[PDB]
Amino acid sequence: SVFSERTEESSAVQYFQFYGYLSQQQNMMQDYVRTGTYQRAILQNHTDFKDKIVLDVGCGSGILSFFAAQAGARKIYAVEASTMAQHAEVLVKSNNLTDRIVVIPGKVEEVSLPEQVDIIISEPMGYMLFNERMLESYLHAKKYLKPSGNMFPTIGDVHLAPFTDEQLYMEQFTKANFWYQPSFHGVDLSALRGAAVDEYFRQPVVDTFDIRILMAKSVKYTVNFLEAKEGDLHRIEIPFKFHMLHSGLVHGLAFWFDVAFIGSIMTVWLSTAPTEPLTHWYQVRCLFQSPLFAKAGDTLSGTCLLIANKRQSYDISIVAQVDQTGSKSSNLLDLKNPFFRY
Amino acid sequence: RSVFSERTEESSAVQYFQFYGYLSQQQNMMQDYVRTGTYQRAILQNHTDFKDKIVLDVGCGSGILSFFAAQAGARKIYAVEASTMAQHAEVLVKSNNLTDRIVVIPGKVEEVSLPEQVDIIISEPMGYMLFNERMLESYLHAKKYLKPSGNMFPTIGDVHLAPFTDEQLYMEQFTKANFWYQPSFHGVDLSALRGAAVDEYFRQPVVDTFDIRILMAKSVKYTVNFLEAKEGDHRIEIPFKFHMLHSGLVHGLAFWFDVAFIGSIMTVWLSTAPTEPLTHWYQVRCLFQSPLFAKAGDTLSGTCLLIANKRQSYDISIVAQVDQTGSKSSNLLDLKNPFFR
Amino acid sequence: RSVFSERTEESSAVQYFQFYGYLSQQQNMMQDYVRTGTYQRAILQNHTDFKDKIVLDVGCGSGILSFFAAQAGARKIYAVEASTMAQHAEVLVKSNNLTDRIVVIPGKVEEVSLPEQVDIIISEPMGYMLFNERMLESYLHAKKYLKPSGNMFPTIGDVHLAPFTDEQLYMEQFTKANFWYQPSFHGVDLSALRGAAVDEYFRQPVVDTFDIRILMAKSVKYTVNFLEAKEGDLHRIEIPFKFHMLHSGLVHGLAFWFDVAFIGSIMTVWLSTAPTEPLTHWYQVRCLFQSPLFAKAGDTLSGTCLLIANKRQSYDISIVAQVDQTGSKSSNLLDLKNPFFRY
Amino acid sequence: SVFSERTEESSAVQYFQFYGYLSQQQNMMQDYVRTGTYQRAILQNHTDFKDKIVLDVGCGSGILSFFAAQAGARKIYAVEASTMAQHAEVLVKSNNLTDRIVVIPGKVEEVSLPEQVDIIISEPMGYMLFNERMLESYLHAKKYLKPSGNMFPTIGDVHLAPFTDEQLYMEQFTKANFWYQPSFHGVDLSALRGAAVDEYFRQPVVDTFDIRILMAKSVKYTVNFLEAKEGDLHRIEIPFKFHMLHSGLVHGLAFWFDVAFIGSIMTVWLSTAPTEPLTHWYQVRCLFQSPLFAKAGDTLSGTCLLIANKRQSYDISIVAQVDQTGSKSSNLLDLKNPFFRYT
Ligand SMILES: Nc1nc(=O)n(CCOc2ccc(Br)cc2)cc1CNCC[C@H]1O[C@@H](n2cnc3c(N)ncnc32)[C@H](O)[C@@H]1O
Ligand SMILES: Nc1nc(=O)n(CCOc2ccc(Br)cc2)cc1CNCC[C@H]1O[C@@H](n2cnc3c(N)ncnc32)[C@H](O)[C@@H]1O
Ligand SMILES: Nc1ncnc2c1ncn2[C@@H]1O[C@H](CSCC[C@H](N)C(=O)O)[C@@H](O)[C@H]1O
Ligand SMILES: Nc1ncnc2c1ncn2[C@@H]1O[C@H](CSCC[C@H](N)C(=O)O)[C@@H](O)[C@H]1O
Repeated sequence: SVFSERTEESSAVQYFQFYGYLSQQQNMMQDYVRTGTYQRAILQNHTDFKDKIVLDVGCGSGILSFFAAQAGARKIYAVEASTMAQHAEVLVKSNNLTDRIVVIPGKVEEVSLPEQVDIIISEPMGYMLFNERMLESYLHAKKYLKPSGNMFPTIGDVHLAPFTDEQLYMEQFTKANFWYQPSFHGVDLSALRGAAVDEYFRQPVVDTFDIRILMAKSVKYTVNFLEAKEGDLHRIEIPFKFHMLHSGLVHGLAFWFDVAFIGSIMTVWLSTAPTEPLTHWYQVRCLFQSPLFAKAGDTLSGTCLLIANKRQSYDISIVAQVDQTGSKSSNLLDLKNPFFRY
Repeated sequence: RSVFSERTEESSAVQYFQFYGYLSQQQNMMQDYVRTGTYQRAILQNHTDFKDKIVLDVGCGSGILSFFAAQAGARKIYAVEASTMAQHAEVLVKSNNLTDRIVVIPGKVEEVSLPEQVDIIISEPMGYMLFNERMLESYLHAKKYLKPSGNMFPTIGDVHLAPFTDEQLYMEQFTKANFWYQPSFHGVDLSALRGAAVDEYFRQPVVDTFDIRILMAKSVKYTVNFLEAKEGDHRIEIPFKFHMLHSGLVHGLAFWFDVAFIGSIMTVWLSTAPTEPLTHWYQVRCLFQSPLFAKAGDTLSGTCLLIANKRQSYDISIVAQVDQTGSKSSNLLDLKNPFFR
Repeated sequence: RSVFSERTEESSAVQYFQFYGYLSQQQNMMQDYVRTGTYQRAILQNHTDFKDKIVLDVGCGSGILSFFAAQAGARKIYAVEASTMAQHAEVLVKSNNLTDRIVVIPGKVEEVSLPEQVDIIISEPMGYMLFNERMLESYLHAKKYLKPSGNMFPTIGDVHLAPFTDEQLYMEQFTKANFWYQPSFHGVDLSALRGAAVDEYFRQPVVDTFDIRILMAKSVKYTVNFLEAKEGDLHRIEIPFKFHMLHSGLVHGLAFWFDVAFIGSIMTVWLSTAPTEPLTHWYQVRCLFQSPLFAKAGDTLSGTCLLIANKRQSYDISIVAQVDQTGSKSSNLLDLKNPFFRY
Repeated sequence: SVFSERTEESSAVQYFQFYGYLSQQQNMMQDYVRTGTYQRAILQNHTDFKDKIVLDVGCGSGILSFFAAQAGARKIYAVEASTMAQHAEVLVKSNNLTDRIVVIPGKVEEVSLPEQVDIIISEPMGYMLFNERMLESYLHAKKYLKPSGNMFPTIGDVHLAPFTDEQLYMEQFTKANFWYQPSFHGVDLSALRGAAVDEYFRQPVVDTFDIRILMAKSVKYTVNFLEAKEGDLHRIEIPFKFHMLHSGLVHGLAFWFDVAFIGSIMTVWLSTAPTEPLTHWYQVRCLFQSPLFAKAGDTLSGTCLLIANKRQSYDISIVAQVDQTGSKSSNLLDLKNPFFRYT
């Protein structure tokens, strides 16, 4: 299938084992902002669901399918690849909705769906929006979408901003300097210090932070799910030019994302920005290998290049320079193995 | 085709050896001062067991235990490591000018060739509850390289079990499961999934420490002798009979382990008991879905059954009974999915 | 047949009036100084509503409220009491030299024959949650004896309800029911009865007091005007509510208290059982949800508290509450006759 | 029926409503001395149950019937008059025992059994053994017992002993002296002080105590449940002659009870004595109206007369005198309404 061709089997085994736990579904469901916003986006746009045919890509426990049912959908196809599909079926029966929701166990790239649908709903966002590569599954499902059907969410915006965090940068060396000693129980460890530094700097940091560390207005990269093809997500080239609002040392780039549900009645936004209540996506920070000094009014330009890999994630190549001075740095990070600092 | 790959799902082995490829994770184990200092003491204080000997280090990681064997006078040390950490170990061997004593051998101990038989095997193969990760079986397998009267460091392993009371922990886990009792979560009746949620949460062994006053009986001991055991020794049946010292609710069983290095100069013990300074193994508690009441003087009897699985862990079955009343508790746990409290 | 007997199971009534025959229970009410001092102040400070008037005391107990009416100058006081406490009231009337003014009439107010119409009725008919015991219906029934110009002391009653958070109370009740989850109690599997046990323990309203900081929204008020209400008005009591949540968290149930006002010609005097006021022997009352509701500050919590009178001198309570922003609902049935006295 | 003729309807309704609560069944089941001793008595005498026919009088949740099944019984008829019969039936089904336990809802005086039984099991003991009058239902059930059938429990012993407790005695007057004041909010309450004293003294005290308050060795009255008839329990006369071990003031008589399960293999005892761990029966104390001084070596002689009443309890009359001086005291008590003093 399309999925097997792009995914290492060992990655997929761990991935769907993770989503097979009720405790993991619960942690998503108890994200009030996440769950409440999906509900309002569906219910408040009821004319997008009443008497419609719906596809739910990666339905988990089924919660979003039940919302589409609350909004009056005539028939909902709920596709789920993990063993959570058996629990969703239990809930469809116990909620007396077997006439309106059919759970289809399997990957959306592999199952057979009988008819075209009016609207696709899904929650395919990962860290920095793109982690997990589920957005490609969501776009792949548009083979089942009628012309002039809709997508919920309709667009995804990933945001990037430069930050200063002296304590985060210095902490990498505090940890790595464990190895910089001549007699750890009699052993000189210091030949491994550089390798330890490199290992730490390749990890994106998942945690949150005070918005006062941000040094410029973010730059936005928009994916329009109604128009994009899954091939568009294999190599994501994000140019940036930041107009610095504050003077100081820039230690890296911070990432968050928004999605918008563009319905016939209204548009509803779900934001994971650090100005908004915290979600289970937190935010993501990638360090430069060396800080760059920038003055307020300088411009910080470069590119963030996301290169998809077969571990359902991306290699992150960042390059940046202060235009008015020529100072430049870079880094290359492995998004599959972030450091959870929160 | 090897013993390892026959008993191990590929996906599990990938994550396992990737985890141990991180320098940060070697640092974490190395900074366990009780663990690292105790291993050094067991080896240096039994220096006569290493002096001019041939050594095998099973799963050497950064190489730290091989360096201890070199300090103790070993003539040659084969340091076997299957993760990419083997490359970092070789860097340290060169930088410490021990290329004449420590020889790194990349690969699984079930698959590599050694030039000669060895006088003693060293390893740190203990996981949570002693047996997690199934590395003890690699340690035992390595005895194919051991001369007839060779030694093993560690030599024996003791698992300890004991009933405990802890209402707070019980209700902390019940409360999480109660989420799946709601008849109307955003309008959706979840309650049909409530038994499946209880089952899932209570299958998680709880890893953390606790005050010793929560133990309701003296612990029962189960001993594995690494000089004698075979790696097939896969299905572990631990019977127990506790003489209760206090009355109250028995919420589950607590587990810890000790290993002893039985050297020619002295026996050195590394203990993870709750009476001892904390280690990165902490302790493990397996909860009952429903607590049993017993009084002082009663006997609590049963069996802890550990079945090894292909994910490098164990399926745990605990059945316990208050002999005086016939009150019985039967519980299942997945040592692969612990809850780190 | 009497109106009382037609609405009351004999077994309930026998136990009810036996309870009130004990001097120790009269002492308990009398030693509630907020209650007794507030009644005395309502009567004496509105003495012109009693001077040279004819008074009916409904359910007089030991007679204390009739003595207050006599202190305020009432010409004649008919003190009606159905328990055996009536005989002790007669003793106090004689020993306080008030035989010319206080006339004990033993029996139910629905069944006695009163000698004449009265200017004012006094009573203490409030139970837990105001409505327990159904004695408000006897109070209203007694208006058959009230002159057109007449007054009622108390004159109105306000019931207050508000959402609360209290995980400890919830866990306490849930832990008791968990006994019936056991798969092997002395070798017996009890767990088929777990749902029945939860239902039973959560049917009990909790009578005790609490810190006002557990309250998550301003209370909603429901008023009964004793001058205007008819007996039959209290057979079905429907209290709608819409709360504006002031705090985020779990709503474990609704809290209840009540105030009564004595609206006299000189002043209005209030007796409050609110948790902001000194404790009384009515305490406060909390009805738990089997399933707590999560709400955010600014959300609305809406629904209905419905009280249906029953033949055991109490009410079957149904509470349905819903968080409007999410459609999360909780439905609960409670048996007001049999509370859990937690204090 | 025999039951309805001896029981006021109102008492019966309240009584079986009480036992219809799972929480009350849980209270009894959690009494570990009670429940464990019954289980030991049945299981350790397994030859009295193996392949036998059993009747469980007042089975409640069914717990004792499950113990009989554990001991090998072929058939158990489990009779229960409260709505708890519905819950027991649920447990019989969920424990896969419908082929061996037959729940029969109703009063044992009124249901029909399809055959005679080898052994009757029951827990009919109330406060100081006799409260609730359920021993009569247990004895009534012998109409279903085969000749040389057995009873578990087989005998019951009530123990009586004189006690000294100055603080318990004085406490009655502290409470009653609430009424001895001339102006409680303007009212002279004093005329009711005597009636308040009398009311307190009529209540047996349920709580526990230190065994050193006991002034003489106990006297024992035995009911043999194999031989006794219902009528024997309507008038229970217990004479006593205490030989005083300590000098001091005797303030009343203390009561407790033991039962014995006299099986083919061994006899097992369940004791509620103050020398044994506490049960939910505690102990019971009946004050004298006036204390009696006795010296060590004196004799305290008298009678405790228990008269059954139609509220499922007893009127207690106690008369006692110190033989060497003639000093005499008495008291009349209502066992139905004890004072629960325990904390
Ligand atoms: N809601 C969330 N909560 C979170 O915590 N995160 C962060 C998780 O970050 C991780 C990082 C590394 C690893 Br490794 C694992 C997680 C992300 C989301 C959004 N994702 C919704 C997932 C549902 O979609 C299903 N699903 C996926 N692909 C499918 C397909 N092709 N066909 C069919 N069903 C498919 C999958 O089984 C699950 O039910
Ligand atoms: N003041 C209070 N303080 C409290 O704490 N509570 C808590 C109640 O707790 C209870 C516990 C168990 C049971 Br069961 C019942 C209640 C309640 C009240 C209000 N109750 C005053 C009743 C007086 O009025 C009499 N009475 C009633 N109906 C009559 C009629 N129809 N005709 C004539 N006399 C009638 C009744 O005999 C008694 O003297
Ligand atoms: N079958 C096997 N063959 C070779 N190495 C193995 C193995 N199974 C596990 N290992 C390795 O054994 C190590 C266990 S951690 C112990 C590290 C080191 N000996 C120290 O004390 O610091 C890991 O590095 C893991 O990669
Ligand atoms: N005449 C009668 N007929 C049937 N049941 C009766 C009865 N009189 C009392 N009972 C019942 O007897 C029980 C006594 S309590 C004992 C309950 C249970 N056998 C146990 O040991 O735990 C109550 O449940 C009560 O409802």
